[PDB]
Amino acid sequence: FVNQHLCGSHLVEALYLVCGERGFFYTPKT
Amino acid sequence: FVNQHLCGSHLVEALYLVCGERGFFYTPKT
Amino acid sequence: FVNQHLCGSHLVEALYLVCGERGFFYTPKT
Amino acid sequence: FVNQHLCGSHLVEALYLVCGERGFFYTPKT
Amino acid sequence: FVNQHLCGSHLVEALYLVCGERGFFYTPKT
Amino acid sequence: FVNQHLCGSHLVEALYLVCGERGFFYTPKT
Amino acid sequence: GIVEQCCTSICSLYQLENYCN
Amino acid sequence: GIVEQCCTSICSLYQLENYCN
Amino acid sequence: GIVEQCCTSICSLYQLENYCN
Amino acid sequence: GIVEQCCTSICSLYQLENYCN
Amino acid sequence: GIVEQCCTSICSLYQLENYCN
Amino acid sequence: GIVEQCCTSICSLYQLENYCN
Repeated sequence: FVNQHLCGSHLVEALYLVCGERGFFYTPKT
Repeated sequence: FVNQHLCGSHLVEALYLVCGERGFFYTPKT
Repeated sequence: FVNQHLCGSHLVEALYLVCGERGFFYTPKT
Repeated sequence: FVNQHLCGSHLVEALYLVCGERGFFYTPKT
Repeated sequence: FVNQHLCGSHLVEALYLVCGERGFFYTPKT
Repeated sequence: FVNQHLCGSHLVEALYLVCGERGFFYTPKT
Repeated sequence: GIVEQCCTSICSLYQLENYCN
Repeated sequence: GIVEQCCTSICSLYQLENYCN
Repeated sequence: GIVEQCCTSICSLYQLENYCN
Repeated sequence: GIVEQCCTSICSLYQLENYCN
Repeated sequence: GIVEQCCTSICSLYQLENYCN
Repeated sequence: GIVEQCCTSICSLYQLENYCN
């Protein structure tokens, strides 16, 4: 259960990296 | 100019930490 | 066993974030 | 001024890495 | 001077993310 | 399977920290 | 949705774009 | 907006909530 | 103590304060 | 070389590939 | 090789040197 | 103290030990 709140921290690093300047909506509350 | 794309990576860590389960929209393209 | 030495790296990010300027003692040797 | 609250996040990564299992007191309020 | 040893930590995150499974040689000693 | 692509991000932090200025080759494709 | 999908087997670059803004 | 505001002097917990979803 | 407690189900903000200095 | 090049204005995805293995 | 070895029980400082450049 | 000292020119491994517990 902690993996989500922890790995999600790295998912965003790749998200705004792929998006570059574009933004992204991150919603972990699946 | 790199500080934004780098520090922004830590801003999200606090964002989804404060939001807990809630999500958040991160848009660095100010 | 690696999760501790790895997730603990993110626990501190929230710790000094919640503490703001205050400090905090982190002891993983439980 | 943001560098402290941001780079300090990586200082702890090396601290508990060098300490291994030992703990460490992190006080950014210099 | 600290920015290099600190931002370089995020450069690798994108490197092995773009490489996916491929590896990469990181040499900060420019 | 995600642990590798995620924990590997912290392994590099310690690698270039121990190496200091020296570089290091990181190949997750074992 | 996005976490359970990328925190299970890593999403691909083209998959992450769907969440881009 | 949010980056230039928090990457300059660190935003406060109550300030980060405004961006929460 | 603090790791096994927060690295199992995530500690709450009020729980992290107990470890603050 | 790679740090001074990407830690100054962020390298592009195609630029990071040159360092891939 | 290096990931499966350090992401299983944490490698020691002397073990990480073998991968240094 | 420790931040201004290591966030200015990076502290050495032996310097970080002084802060170890």
